[PDB]
Amino acid sequence: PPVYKIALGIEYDGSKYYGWQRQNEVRSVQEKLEKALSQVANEPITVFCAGRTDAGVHGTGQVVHFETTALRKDAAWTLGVNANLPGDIAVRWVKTVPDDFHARFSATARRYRYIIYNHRLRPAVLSKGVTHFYEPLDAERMHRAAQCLLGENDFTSFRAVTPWRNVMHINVTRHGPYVVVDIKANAFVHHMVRNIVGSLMEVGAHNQPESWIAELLAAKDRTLAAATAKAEGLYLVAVDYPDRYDLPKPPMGPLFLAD
Amino acid sequence: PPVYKIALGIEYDGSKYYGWQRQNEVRSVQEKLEKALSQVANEPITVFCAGRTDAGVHGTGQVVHFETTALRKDAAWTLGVNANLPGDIAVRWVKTVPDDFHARFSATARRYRYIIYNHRLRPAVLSKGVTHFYEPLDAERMHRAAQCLLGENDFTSFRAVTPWRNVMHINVTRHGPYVVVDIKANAFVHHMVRNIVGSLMEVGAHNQPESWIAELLAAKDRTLAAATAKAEGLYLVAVDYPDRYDLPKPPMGPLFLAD
RNA sequence: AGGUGGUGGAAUUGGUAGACACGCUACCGGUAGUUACGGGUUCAAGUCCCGUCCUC
RNA sequence: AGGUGGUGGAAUUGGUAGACACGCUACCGGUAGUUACGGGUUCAAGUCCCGUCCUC
Ligand SMILES: [K+]
Ligand SMILES: [K+]
Ligand SMILES: [K+]
Ligand SMILES: [K+]
Repeated sequence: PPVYKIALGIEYDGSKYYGWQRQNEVRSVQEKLEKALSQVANEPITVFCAGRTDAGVHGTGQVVHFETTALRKDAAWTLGVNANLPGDIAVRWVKTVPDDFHARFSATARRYRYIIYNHRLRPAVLSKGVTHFYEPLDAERMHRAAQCLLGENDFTSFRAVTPWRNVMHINVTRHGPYVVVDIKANAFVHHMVRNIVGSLMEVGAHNQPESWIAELLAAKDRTLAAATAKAEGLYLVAVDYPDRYDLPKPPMGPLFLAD
Repeated sequence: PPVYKIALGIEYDGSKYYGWQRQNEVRSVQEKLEKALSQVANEPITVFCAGRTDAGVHGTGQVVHFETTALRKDAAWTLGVNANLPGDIAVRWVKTVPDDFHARFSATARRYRYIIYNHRLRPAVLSKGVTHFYEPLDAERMHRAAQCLLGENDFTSFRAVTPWRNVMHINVTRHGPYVVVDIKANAFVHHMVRNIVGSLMEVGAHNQPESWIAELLAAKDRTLAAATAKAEGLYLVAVDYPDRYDLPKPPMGPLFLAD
């Protein structure tokens, strides 16, 4: 028998499942995906995702892979799949990927995106999927201050307690009344991202200094900075890989929000 | 007793209710809004909305009004309300509006917005709320051809069978992989909007002539043009009013999608 | 000057209260389990008045 | 050349089938109610093969 390895770019609005990973009781993405996906090969399939993203967390670039003895025409895998998939999980693309690949492992670096309302007045354009902030923010600052964590420092101050991850780019802008964050750090420590935002969103609305970003970073402490950033607003928009593999990689959303 | 009239800009993701208007059995916006809203004055309230928008139809500018003998500090009306409101209905603003006002009636002209995916691959960034199209579209055209219904003609060709409504602006663009439509016609005939899109979306993917827009318009027939446009993708982003009244009017979404 | 779940610690500074972190018991990363009292005003009270009983 | 709910009329041209329109019975704008047959291949068949029985 020939086992075929193929990773696929899946896309999923969180909001309603309890995160990625399984565990007999409730319901997860993987659960959903695993099942459907495997139903289409009669050989019970198990997926290997590249970012065990948890509850109320969205993805639009999450990519997974797996092996099988079954064979398709790139269709069951694309069109097929999300057909047996609940309208909040989709496939985006597929690729006959070389055995030496790994999703979690071949991975080289990630990129998340944080969204936020600001009207002072909870949105209705779907709750779960944005988190809105009250008191008025300041982009110029948000981004202004954050832009220095790219150094590389001890993020031990943002790990919910190797605290040496490498940041490549920060970026905090206000496309509309929303403010949008994005980062492409080599790797990530627990939440972080999230504890970053809070501890950055704080600076946004003032209440804290502009320079303060460098304080707690250097300070090197979690039990100092701002509260972890809600949840319903994270967007894993794509994980970076090597070009040997050559994945298909399209617009990372989460919506019009251009790459 | 002094009855107070006040209209308020409400915002609502459709998707899950069965439209605006009530009727003992199921569940509607108005139902939701009516209730909550009225709970906050102990005088059973009835709303008067300015666009009885139906099932799976979104609003982000829908505005309603009503009268009451109760009195507030602009808070129960804003913050209060959507607190007693399900996360898919929000208030956006309120205004102590002059008795001579009317929501449906004082209205002068409307503006809808249509969204669409195009990946060939159903999105997961919430279904209900977008409708995605298969075969690849053409904005340059979409908008190119539509731009002539602003004349005013017999739309009797788009009324699901006075078929003389006045169009002020059409507009069909591709902010991202989405294509986005918007129109500000004085008034509207049954669906229309919707039957327009289909009969315009057709031109988008070809299958029909570029000039064809003027054909059926002049043709003056419904049982000729393309199928009515899905549903889960309409966005009543604001209704235009007179400046005597002076409403507060903020960004019309539906998201970052800038005014 | 105040008092919130097994603690710390918050509440668009009248609005689904317990966010966010944290601790031990289970159980195949989860899910379960282990607003001081009495009134009052208001459409609503952790937050506002009258009180009893606490507290550095 | 084909055959789909009370009809017309479609199905990312193997994928939750009945979209979109339309007709009469109720009932305080709604909600209810009034894939030709037998097999086969495939993980899946309105759509693909073998068939019976229809059809301009
Ligand atoms: K206040
Ligand atoms: K045991
Ligand atoms: K095909
Ligand atoms: K009767």
